[PDB]
Amino acid sequence: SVLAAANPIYGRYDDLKSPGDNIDFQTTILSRFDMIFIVKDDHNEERDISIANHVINIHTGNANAMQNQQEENGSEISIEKMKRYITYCRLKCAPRLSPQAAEKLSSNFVTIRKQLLINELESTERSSIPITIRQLEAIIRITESLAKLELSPIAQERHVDEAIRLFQASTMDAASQEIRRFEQELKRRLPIGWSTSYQTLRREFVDTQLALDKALYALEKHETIQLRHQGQNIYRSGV
Amino acid sequence: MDYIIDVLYARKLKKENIVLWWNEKAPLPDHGGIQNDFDLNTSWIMNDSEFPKINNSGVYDNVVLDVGVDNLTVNTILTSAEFVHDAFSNDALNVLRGMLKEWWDEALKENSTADLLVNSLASWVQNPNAKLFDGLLRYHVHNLTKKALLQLVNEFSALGSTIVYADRNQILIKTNKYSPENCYAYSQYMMKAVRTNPMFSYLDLNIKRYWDLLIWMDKFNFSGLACTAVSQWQLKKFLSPIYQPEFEDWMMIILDSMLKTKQSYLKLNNSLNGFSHLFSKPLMKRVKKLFKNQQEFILDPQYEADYVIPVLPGSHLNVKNPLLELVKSLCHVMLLSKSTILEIRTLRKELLKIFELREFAKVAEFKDPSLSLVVPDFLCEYCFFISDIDFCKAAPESIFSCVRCHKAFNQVLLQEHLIQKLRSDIESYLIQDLRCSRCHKVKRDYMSAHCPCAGAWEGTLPRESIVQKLNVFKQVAKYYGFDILLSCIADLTI
Amino acid sequence: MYGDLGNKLVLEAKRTKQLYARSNQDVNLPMYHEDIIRNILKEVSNLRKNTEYLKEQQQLGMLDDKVAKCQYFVTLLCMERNKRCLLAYQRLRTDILDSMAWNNNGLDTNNLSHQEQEYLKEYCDLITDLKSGDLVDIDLSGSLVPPSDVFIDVRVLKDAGEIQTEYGVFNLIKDSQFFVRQSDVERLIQQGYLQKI
Amino acid sequence: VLPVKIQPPLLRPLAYRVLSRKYGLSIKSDGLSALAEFVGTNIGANWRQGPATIKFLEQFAAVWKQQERGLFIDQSGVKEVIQEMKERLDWRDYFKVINASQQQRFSYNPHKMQFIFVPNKKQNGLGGIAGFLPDIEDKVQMFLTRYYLTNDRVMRNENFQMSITPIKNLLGRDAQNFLLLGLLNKNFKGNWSLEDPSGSVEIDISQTIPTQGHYYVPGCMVLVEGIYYSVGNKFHVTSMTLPPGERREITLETIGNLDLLGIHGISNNNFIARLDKDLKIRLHLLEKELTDHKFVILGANLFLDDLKIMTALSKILQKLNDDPPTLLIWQGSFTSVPVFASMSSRNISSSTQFKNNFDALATLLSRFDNLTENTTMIFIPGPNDLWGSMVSLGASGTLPQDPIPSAFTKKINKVCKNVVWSSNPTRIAYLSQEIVIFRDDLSGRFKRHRLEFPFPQKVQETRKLVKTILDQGHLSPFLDSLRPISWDLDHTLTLCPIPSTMVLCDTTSAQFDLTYNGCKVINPGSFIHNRRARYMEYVPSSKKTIQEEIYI
Amino acid sequence: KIYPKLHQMDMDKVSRVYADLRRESISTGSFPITVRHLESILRIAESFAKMRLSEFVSSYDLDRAIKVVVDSFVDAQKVSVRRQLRRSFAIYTLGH
Ligand SMILES: [Zn+2]
Ligand SMILES: [Zn+2]
Repeated sequence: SVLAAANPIYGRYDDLKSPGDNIDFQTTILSRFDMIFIVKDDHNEERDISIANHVINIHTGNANAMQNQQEENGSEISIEKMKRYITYCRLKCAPRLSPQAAEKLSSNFVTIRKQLLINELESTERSSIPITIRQLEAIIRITESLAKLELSPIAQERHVDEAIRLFQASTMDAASQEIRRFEQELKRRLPIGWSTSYQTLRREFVDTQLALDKALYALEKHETIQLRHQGQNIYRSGV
Repeated sequence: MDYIIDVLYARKLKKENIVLWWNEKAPLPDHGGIQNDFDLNTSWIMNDSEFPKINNSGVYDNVVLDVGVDNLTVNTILTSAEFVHDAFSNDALNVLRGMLKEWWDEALKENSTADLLVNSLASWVQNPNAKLFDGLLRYHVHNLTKKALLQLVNEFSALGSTIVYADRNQILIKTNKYSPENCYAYSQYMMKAVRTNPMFSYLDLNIKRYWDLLIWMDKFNFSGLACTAVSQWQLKKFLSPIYQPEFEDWMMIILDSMLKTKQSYLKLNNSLNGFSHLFSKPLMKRVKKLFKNQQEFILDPQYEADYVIPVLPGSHLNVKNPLLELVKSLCHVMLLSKSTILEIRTLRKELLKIFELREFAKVAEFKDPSLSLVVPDFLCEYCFFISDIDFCKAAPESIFSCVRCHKAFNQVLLQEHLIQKLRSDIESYLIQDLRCSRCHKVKRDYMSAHCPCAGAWEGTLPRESIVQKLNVFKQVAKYYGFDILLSCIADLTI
Repeated sequence: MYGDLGNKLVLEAKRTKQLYARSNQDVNLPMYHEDIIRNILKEVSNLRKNTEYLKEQQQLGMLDDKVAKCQYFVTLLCMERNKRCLLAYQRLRTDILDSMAWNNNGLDTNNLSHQEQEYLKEYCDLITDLKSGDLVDIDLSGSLVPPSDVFIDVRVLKDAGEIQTEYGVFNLIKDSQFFVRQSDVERLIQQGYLQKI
Repeated sequence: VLPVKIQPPLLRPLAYRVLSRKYGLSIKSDGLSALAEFVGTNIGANWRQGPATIKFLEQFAAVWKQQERGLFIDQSGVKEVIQEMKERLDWRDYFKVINASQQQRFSYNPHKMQFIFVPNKKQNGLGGIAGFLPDIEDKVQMFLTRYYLTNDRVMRNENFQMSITPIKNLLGRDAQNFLLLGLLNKNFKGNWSLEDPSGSVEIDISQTIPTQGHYYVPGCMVLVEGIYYSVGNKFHVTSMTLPPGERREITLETIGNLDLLGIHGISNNNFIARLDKDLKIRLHLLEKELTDHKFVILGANLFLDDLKIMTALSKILQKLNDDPPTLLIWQGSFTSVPVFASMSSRNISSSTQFKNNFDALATLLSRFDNLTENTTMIFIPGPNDLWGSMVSLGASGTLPQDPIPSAFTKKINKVCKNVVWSSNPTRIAYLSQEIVIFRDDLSGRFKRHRLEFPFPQKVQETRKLVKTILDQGHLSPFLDSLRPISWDLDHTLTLCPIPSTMVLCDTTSAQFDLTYNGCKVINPGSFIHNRRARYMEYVPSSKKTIQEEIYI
Repeated sequence: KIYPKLHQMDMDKVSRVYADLRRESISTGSFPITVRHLESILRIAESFAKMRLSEFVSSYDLDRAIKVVVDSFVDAQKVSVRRQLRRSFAIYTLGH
């Protein structure tokens, strides 16, 4: 196993810049990682307060007792016992996928491939973070490892759900990252506090055509619009 | 009078060839059968009412104009001006505009009936018993009223002033001026300059008070000199009885010191710089003596009733040291002074040292002792006055009687509005959209187990907030003895 | 092929056998494989439909003295195999349930089939019928380690208050210790309240 | 019996030699004192006087095995043995009403293909306020449970055991025939769509042929055959149908014959109650024995604030006092207007007016003695009743609707010997017949929202209703964005073991008493219609349904 | 010889200092406040207690450490915002 740690180009991730400019690594080496995490300082004040209280509890030496209580409570295990347990799992078990797990994984592969295709069209360039058939095998290995914890001789639907969730939380999240006329049209034609049902906006804009969903993503990130009611109602919530 | 408005509107609607949504049997508009079905837009339209009321807390040595407003709704309907699916029908709106202009002109020509009618319109646009009631019309008028209040604030601020507070009945305005006698001219110029803009042609702009010096954190918690000094504090009500007089005393001392400093600075020529120095050392000596006395007497049956903390509506929190609650309250009021944060902060440090509490200790931080329970848009039919009433932060007299006139509100009407608010919030909980907990996209599908970005779904109204709302409802019901509301609360669990 | 689901089920049988055999306690037996069993029973029903189809077509007569004989014999053997696999699985779980009955219940229920639950009830009723009949002077459900000591020290591992015995009491104070006749406390050692020897 | 001649230190060896030495049950001291005086107060004479002592101790031990009150005796346990000795059929022991909030919640586990019990956390005590509120987790599981029950019911039908492919299996399997099962969405983009736990797909209906005996409203579970086309990511629908309903016996026997009501016993998380076959048969024979029992159903929209209603009703109840019903279902919107927060204090307020109406009604019931002391009253709210009306203003709303509040029941509760103010989807658990009652005016909603496909009347438009409801297996097929459900309580609207009878009350359809899949569904659609009072007499011991009318 | 312990810690003060430093450091070009700076406050307070040969860190050591770190952050800012930021941060540091 290769566990690697790196900073982006420009050191801090530089969010408004393209990922293809922020990421040094070629798509060849990137594809060899089952999970790519892009880690960012969220700067959220509640989180920062929480981290500050935690880190103070580290430096004060409170954490020495806290970890021991957590271990004796059975909510945590030690370095030594975990080391032996990883060895035992690596020597006892090597699970297969059930047929149901196999189908869910296969359909998930075509789903994420479609997402990458449309994103490459929307950004009109090949993505730096890739999704390839090697990355299906990444989700397969993760599924098997998740079953390998409990020494289950087969992986099951639940393990595939967690494997898919982890891949979505890591490699997809790494991959995930004229309209100016249409947005001011929507601002003109939907005043504050009222709702346009989405499909009518789609018909009107088409009747003038993919600029619609870019406009909605921008206006939803801002306070001006709120996608109420299962996304059916475009609500001019803010300015 | 709403019924007379119904028939008289129905005439001009059919005369303009609109299909009429008169409903005899039920409040909801007869749109055909569709009116009987739940709808997320319709339920939002019925459940929603809150003005985005502005409240810029602080200290103000400039004179502050306490501007009353009335005929705001009428002004919006007169001065107002498919793709939009909860906008009221623009044809019917144009009829209501022209008809309201007709009634208003006849009121200007001193038709008592037309005058009474235009006064009563504010009831009819809200009243569900109106034969031509429509939630879309109520909401269209309401959000236009909201936009108009924001534009009125824009107009006053565009004329160089600054808004302390604003709602649908009242605006408090910082003038960038220092003397009331200097400004009895300029204030009338200012208000005229607003009303002469066409957007506000019909407003009852009325300068109800002149504040020489103002301390303000919300309309239930302020003090100031008026042109003479008044003090009112929902803060005070939560201090144990021994300390409520003590709070008022030090508030008068604070006002006195601020005024001495203002007039001193003006004789020498944000003027509040150094006001703490006139009373800080007496206050510390006093607090030390009180702390000694509390150690002597808090446990004593001779005195404990004066240390017992009051149970009250919206009583937010448990508290262990009532003297510390007084000190927290005083320090918070003084920390409103944006000009002078440092001197107050250093004094606050030297006070908390008496308890050996650290300057930033979580216990020493001031959290508001009161939880709001606002019933939006209550109607005083005796004077057609629309007011939000807060059952916790308002005093009891302002709950059981109107503020502008002083007719009493009917008890059962009052309890019914609380039950309507309660059930509206329970429904708003059950009909909420779910939001992704790490990317804030809305849940659009019906059977996903989590968002495609791997984030778990969470409520847009988290369950904890609604538990807290039901808790303040039970508190209000117990305190005022609202038997109907209390039995409704009982029937939820049981 | 028709034997495979039986092989999966008896590999399950072998793994649960090892699970039970590795420890001194009664390990809680794993979940009843309803899904594999239903797949086998549906497979048996299909094999029955094939025998029905063939015994119909022996009226039509195609090479039946050998060919129908062979098709019938093979599908019959597939059904015998599937019966053997099903009965091997069920007999093992029966054996483990009988063991648990004598060890505890004759003195985790979700993992049993309803037939197995009511079977375990009936078998406990049988054990109690034996020790309640003749031979009653021997507690037939008692231990099979020979009595080495008549008096033993026992440390109270969990609290249970004052209880009477044949001619006295024990107050089961937490972390108290008795010196006592083993025959007067054996039930509590089995029930996990007393620790030593 | 003689005076007590016992002391516990003397009875101790015998109590031990039975309970402990035979059965391992432990003699805790307080339970021993209670046991000793129980023995003494039945035997009287001393423990040495013959086998009756050991017989009595054995009877105690056997009853202890019946009550299963643990490894140690106690005074409360001795009291339990005494009560079980007092118990050493009456139909009132089995007839009961189950409100929506009082029903045993069962979640459906798809992997285990069976129900599992969930405690109602109002029981937990921490729910003394806001115990009733659901969790967000209930919302995400709400439609999943409907689908899993529907899918499981589909797989049991003989026609399928081609077979369903979950929607997510389609993706990339271009230009190929498939059978789907799915929730009929309308996507936010506007297109019609199906959804599955695995995913969703947009559909084209422009060439489809539905089967004709059904409605096809949004949110309805529909079996769908079609061709998937990846080029537009469409699914072109050949034909559409509602998944086949399942007869009550078949459902019950294949879920494992659970008691989902407490008609035989209450469940725990460690103990799912079983619908014991012999007791079921005994109750069924008693059910056929009680020829005389009759349930009388009044029509919907019984507005108590109209004198014509009250006059008609006075005449009806005067008939019923001659020969009281077993049971009398009142239902549906007891006021003409919905009762909501008043806008003015001059008139008598809305809530007070509603209270006055139940005062007037209690005045009527006072005159009818036989009725008041021999019936069971059941009240079922409708759209105009009190706390639902507050927020809905008489429209449809949060569906598992609460009973009318106890502040307004009081005079009724005084005059009547038996009353149950019950949820709108209330249930009656009669001897063996589970009987759902529901007051909704469905037929208008179905015809108002039915999918309009491209490409006698009164009988047909009610066959369609009941076939839709029972094939869909669930009283509210509509999306929660068209009829919101309290997420915790959606299990009450599900009908999964199809009820024995259903009073599916509806004011926008004709009266009927249809049967489908053995379920007898009746509708006394409206109390006052065509200048007649209308009410209906369901006869449980024969399942006849004699409609009745009074001219007024 | 000397290894000062943290004790009696003004956890809320250091937490508010770090939270405000993080918030105001969102300015794109500013000195990039990070968790290692939070630990730096503690290292600096320990060094000041070391200068006193004191095996416990007093409030004076921690307050001087906060003053150093906040001044180091404030000093790095452009003149367009430095007065406003110094005024805002003064509550943590000019109390000493
Ligand atoms: Zn008034
Ligand atoms: Zn998300």
